[PDB]
Amino acid sequence: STDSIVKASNWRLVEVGRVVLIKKGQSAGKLAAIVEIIDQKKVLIDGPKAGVPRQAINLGQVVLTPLTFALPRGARTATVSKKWAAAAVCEKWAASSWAKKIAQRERRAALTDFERFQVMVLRKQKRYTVKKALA
Amino acid sequence: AHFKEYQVIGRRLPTESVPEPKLFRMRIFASNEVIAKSRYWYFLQKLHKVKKASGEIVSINQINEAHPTKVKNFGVWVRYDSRSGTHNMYKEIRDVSRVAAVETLYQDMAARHRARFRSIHILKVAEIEKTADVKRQYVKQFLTKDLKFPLPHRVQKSTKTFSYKRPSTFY
Amino acid sequence: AESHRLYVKGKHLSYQRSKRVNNPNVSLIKIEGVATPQDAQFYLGKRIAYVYRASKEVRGSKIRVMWGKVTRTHGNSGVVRATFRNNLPAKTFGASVRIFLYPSNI
Amino acid sequence: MKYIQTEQQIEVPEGVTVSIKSRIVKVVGPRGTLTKNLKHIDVTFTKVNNQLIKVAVHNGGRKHVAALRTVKSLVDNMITGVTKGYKYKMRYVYAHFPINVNIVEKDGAKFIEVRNFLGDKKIRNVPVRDGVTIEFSTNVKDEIVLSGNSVEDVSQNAADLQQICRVRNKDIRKFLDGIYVSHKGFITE
Amino acid sequence: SQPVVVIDAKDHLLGRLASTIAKQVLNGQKIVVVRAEALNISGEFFRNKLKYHDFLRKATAFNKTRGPFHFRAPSRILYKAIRGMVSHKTARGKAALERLKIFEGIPPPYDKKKRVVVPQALRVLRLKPGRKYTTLGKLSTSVGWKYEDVVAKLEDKRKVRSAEYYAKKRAFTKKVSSASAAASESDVAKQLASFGY
RNA sequence: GGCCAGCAUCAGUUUUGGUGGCAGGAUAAAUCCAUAGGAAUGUAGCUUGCCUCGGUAAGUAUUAUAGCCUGUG
RNA sequence: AGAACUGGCGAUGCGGGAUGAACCGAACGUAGAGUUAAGGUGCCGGAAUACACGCUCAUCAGACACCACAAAAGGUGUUAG
RNA sequence: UUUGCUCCACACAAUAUAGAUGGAUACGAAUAAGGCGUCCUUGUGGCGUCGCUGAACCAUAGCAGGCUACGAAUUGCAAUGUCAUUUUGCGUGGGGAUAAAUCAUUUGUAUACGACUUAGA
Repeated sequence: STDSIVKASNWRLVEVGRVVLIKKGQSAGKLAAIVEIIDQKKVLIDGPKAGVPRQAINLGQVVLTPLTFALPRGARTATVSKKWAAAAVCEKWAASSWAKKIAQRERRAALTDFERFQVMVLRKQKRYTVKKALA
Repeated sequence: AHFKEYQVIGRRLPTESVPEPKLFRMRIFASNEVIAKSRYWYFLQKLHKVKKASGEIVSINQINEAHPTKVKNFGVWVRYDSRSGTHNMYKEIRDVSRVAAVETLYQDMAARHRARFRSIHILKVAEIEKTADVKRQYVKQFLTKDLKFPLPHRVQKSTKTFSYKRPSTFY
Repeated sequence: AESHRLYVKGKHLSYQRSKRVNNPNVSLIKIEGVATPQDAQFYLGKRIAYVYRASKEVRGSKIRVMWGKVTRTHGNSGVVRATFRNNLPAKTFGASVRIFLYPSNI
Repeated sequence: MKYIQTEQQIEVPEGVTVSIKSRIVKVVGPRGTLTKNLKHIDVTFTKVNNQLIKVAVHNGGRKHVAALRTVKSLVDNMITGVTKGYKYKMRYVYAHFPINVNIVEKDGAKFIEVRNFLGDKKIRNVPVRDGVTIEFSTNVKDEIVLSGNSVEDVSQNAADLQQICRVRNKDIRKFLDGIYVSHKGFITE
Repeated sequence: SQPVVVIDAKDHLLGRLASTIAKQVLNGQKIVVVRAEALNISGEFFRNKLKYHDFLRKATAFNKTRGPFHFRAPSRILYKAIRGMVSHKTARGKAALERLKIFEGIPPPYDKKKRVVVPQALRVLRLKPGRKYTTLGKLSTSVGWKYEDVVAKLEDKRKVRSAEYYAKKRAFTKKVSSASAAASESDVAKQLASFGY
């Protein structure tokens, strides 16, 4: 019959191969990947290319990104690096709107007064065109 | 606490009648050498005729884990004293290290039985090798194939007290 | 053009105190944006002014100033301590002082 | 122990459409439609086929996974109601005084009225629910037939009769009168 | 940082909001809680009603016009909760509570203004999903507040008049976004994006 | 000529950060590298009802078109 | 009601226990800076709506020992064994 | 007896601040769900996109901020280096408005006294 409309939610579910973003710790902001599952609350991760060590971390210090890839349960560091390089994760991440906003925050924080002034004069010119255009 | 594992060798003090007595060994969980050496003389003084004064400690060595980046199923045989009577228990844990399994065993024991460190004796810790001797469901439910699950209700932390948009719990 | 200021606004919360006892020699300042003792360590030594009004014009002004400085931090949420020449009057609990940047280390 | 995943399956028949959004279920079928608001239970419905629907609960505790099967049974009743209907049969029983039963339409909604309940003079009136269709037997004369889609209303309007036609300040071992449910079937089957 | 702070009290927890307030309004912020009838409080309705009845039980025997004045409205319930967190028997506390204004519904001066949210008091974040909570409107109406059916007739009106404003502003927003997107490729903007902007 | 401030260089008491070198441990353990053995939450591959190039399944198979574990060094 | 040992109050303020002659910490010249005790850090109230593993939903929950009350007997209510 | 009163314009004089000196920047409902854009067979629709903090958005250069459309130095190495915001009085000039209450007397639907209720050119 007519398609039974059923929608509730589609999650970033935790599983092997999932990429995570660490938000608190020595390795915050640096990416990693889940290898296997310790328990309901915590997991272990390994980010070799990002410089992360093989850890065992709670799920409060991480964030589950959408992107993911496929690797076997319990994989080792050299295997993880291989599969990461294969699936090209650090380019699929940088292309997101999330990562663009992160880099934007970092840039905006790393700015100096001269550049802050440059931005003011660059925005004056921009809204000048926009406000000549929208009337 | 932040536990550690120690290897304590001890020796009743030598005499002319027996100037090479028997070395007894214990593999103890504790936060530091001091209380490790205290617990050694607590357990040895339950089994053999010796004390700190009538004995000495030969070697005390930290045991680090061989494969701390490996998930393991630690079976644990323990005994604890309750308010009325003394009992034994077996519990399985799924942590990567012996010491971490102990750290989370003391905790959930104190939760579910209100038993303190001063009541518990850890008899045996065994890394189970195969996924067929596990008998506890709260472990077996993580030994499934293609295990995946979500975290439905997310709560973002806040450094500011006033926020100008209702939050979303979507993950 | 609309802004001319070179200070950071903060609030005079209270005096240093125990429970049931206070030390008016020392006052507590909440600075804006600060949330930790680290990142408040920047504001140490910085001068503070409480600017108020009075009806008797002295030296050609109705506004009057009480100066002081920031001495050290407070526990885990970006509060600091201050010590003025003449301690503050306790009706300023919840009043805006202004922290300058005059002794600088940038 | 908090579980990981606990699921149930629901077999949707043909010609029955199950529109779900924000736990507001809406089942449409040949007989009618039925809506339900399950916004007090934390549950995920996910469709796999037009032929069946999966419902799921995570992290459990023998409370959520207890209410999950309840939700399953509710939806199954909702689906069999719009197809096979529900048909309740309630029989009269009197020792001496015949229970004169009739239907009426007061200023407001329709009501069902009964008289001579043990030689009384009180006129016991009950409001028919908004969904039921209530009729009297024809192969026999001492039977009332409730019918509808919502069993949750049909059985309730049945129980209202059995509650108002109760015996008071007498012994119930002896005094057996009123209206009593005999059968709880479906319309077609 | 704002001079005045307007707080939507919908899906907020009572004490967890009132502590935040009672500190901010003592530190010197003028705070305006609004839409207090939709506040929430943990625990079940019958439980909260029992507690309110235990509060009503307490009245000065020899003259009950001296004692605990049992205010039945939600604004005044929250005021009680805050006043218990404040030293109202002093000038500090009195001045502080003069910096507060609580309302049921959203009146004119605060309907055309921006409302904020305290996240360390929100039910959806603090409470476990599945726990029972309680609504202050239903509670007050159960204990003798006679103006629930009025703020409702006013809030839907406010909402209609607000949704039309949004319906206009959304079209203006898409027009401005389509006018500004025609300059994003320009050297004035790809020179800004080198600075994050 | 003195009183009130500011700065610098110093002294005493103290607090808070950044950072370098060296030693010890199972001369850390691990990771990583080579090798032997083995297994399954069983990978290619092989018999497999159709069906998406063996999708499915239940058997086979111990690295093969994924990998893992243990030990040794 | 009557004794033993030590400690204290009485003769003794101070921080804490909301309050208290006796409890905990600690014994006092006048002041400054620093650090701590016992106790505490949602707000009143100076200080983390800090971190972590778990239990509990109570139609008179529970919450700083002395302390200001609670038993026997029961509950497939739940958790673990 | 416009000697008096009211509001407006400014010349201001005085007093007090529970304390801004860039902006209080507007949908609603759900959170085991939503927003935004678009297409249509306008539905609890299809597709796409977003969130993971407002760390945003807007405004923002110019003698405390100018003349045209040159000057700012010697406040001399820092000392609020004043513009806010109500109230009040006075004067200038522009209009506008022309009363009640209480006591005393009286009533008794009232009453310890006050008070209440009534009547009186």
